Amino acid sequence: YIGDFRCIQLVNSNGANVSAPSISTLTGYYPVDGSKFRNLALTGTNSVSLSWFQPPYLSQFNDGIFAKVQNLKTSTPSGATAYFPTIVIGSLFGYTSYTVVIEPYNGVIMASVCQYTICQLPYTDCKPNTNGNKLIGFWHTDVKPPICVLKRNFTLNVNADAFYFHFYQHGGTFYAYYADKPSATTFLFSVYIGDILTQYYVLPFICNPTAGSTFAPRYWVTPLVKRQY
Amino acid sequence: EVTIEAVPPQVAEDNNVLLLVHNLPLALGAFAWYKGNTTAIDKEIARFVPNSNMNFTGQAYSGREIIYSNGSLLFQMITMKDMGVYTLDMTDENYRRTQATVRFHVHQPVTQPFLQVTNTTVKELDSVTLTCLSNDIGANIQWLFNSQSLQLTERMTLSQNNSILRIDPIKREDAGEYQCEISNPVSVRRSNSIKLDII
Ligand SMILES: *[C@@H]1O[C@H](CO)[C@@H](O[C@@H]2O[C@H](CO)[C@@H](O)[C@H](O)[C@H]2NC(C)=O)[C@H](O)[C@H]1NC(C)=O
Ligand SMILES: *[C@@H]1O[C@H](CO)[C@@H](O)[C@H](O)[C@H]1NC(C)=O
Ligand SMILES: *[C@@H]1O[C@H](CO)[C@@H](O)[C@H](O)[C@H]1NC(C)=O
Ligand SMILES: *[C@@H]1O[C@H](CO)[C@@H](O)[C@H](O)[C@H]1NC(C)=O
Repeated sequence: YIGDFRCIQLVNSNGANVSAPSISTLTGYYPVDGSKFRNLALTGTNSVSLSWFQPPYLSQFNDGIFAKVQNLKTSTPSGATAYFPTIVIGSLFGYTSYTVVIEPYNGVIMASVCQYTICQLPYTDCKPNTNGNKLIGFWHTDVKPPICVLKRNFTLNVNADAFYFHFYQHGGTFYAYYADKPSATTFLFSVYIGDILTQYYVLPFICNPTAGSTFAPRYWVTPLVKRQY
Repeated sequence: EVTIEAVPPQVAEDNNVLLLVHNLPLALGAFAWYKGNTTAIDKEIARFVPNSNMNFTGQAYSGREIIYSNGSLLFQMITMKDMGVYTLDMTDENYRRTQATVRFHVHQPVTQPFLQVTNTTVKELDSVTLTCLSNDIGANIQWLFNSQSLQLTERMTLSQNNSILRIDPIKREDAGEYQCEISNPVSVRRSNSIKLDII
């Protein structure tokens, strides 16, 4: 589940199998020639599924990833505030180590890097609502506010087909790029980290889409490769 | 402190069992029920979130189990597979006391055994063999003589784990009505009687 804390969560669990991720269509980072992306977005209405929270979904971080993620703004219900799945980069996911969190809310990309107590079954809702229960937790619980080294909001292009992220790390420094079109790239943020990130995860996005609606979260990611000359 | 009591401890197939909890902590974050001696999330049956008055299911949920706000869990149609230990886990803020467990046992009601005889009208100073025959492997086998427990004695032998009763010399004081009965922590049935007239 990598993630040690047992969160108290508003979601059912089942032991169903899950189809393998479905395939696409000096120092330099790129994706390979005829590379093939895999969709890691998972979705439920009601329950999460325990097999969601292990490999191949929990994936090796290596030399980074290039990702493109559908904007589900328009297929979410009325009050919804998260328009696409949150991703989580880190190592052991414990209070002993830094985890990058990139989570949209409304018009913003909430970026943060902290020592999070991440859940066993971390997830995200398109329209999260707790009937005033502070004990409840979705993807983390921290009774103490954790040491962060970056908590910064960035602006999201609310009306835009798909977003394009690049995440890598060199000399301990994580680098984040964003765009809303494939013709451009814009520096998001970068921060130095004491650990080195070895794993990543796209949290299951659960949502009650309204009417006869194809709720198709997609989070396609290919890896990056390193090369020094 | 929190104890837990199976009502009943011995349940017949296709009957209900209530894991009755005395006596929950009054302000809990959540509490859950698990299959067996464990709090492994894959053995979680159902779960309750007290502040949200909402219940949730887990991998071990079979569809015939109800969790109550008061800690208790209701099984509906027990199957031999349901029999075992069950673990109640209680989470406060944010410490969890694993440390209610309960064990219950399920059994099939026994069917009527059949009593078999060599001669029904056996002669004095000759052996009789009585055989209690049933379709109840794993039932207990008791012998009856005139409705009361049969007195063991010295010249009686019981073999095949109480299946066959043998009495070599039958003195006149062995005349009467013989039955076997198979028991089972949830059922008792008595065999057809057999009447030895030692002539
Ligand atoms: C906790 O709730 C359960 C379910 O309501 C109670 O179990 C019942 O006991 C009542 C008497 O209070 C009986 O009328 C019912 O027959 C029992 N439940 C059945 C048939 O499932 C339990 O006693 C409650 N009280 C506690 C734990 O103190
Ligand atoms: C990010 O967005 C949310 C929107 O409610 C806000 O509460 C929070 O303060 C923002 N973070 C920063 C660093 O401004
Ligand atoms: C579960 O196992 C532990 C092992 O030490 C024991 O203390 C406990 O009594 C067990 N539960 C039972 C037997 O119901
Ligand atoms: C949960 O609560 C509802 C509402 O009282 C009830 O109908 C349902 O049977 C309960 N489910 C479980 C699995 O306990």
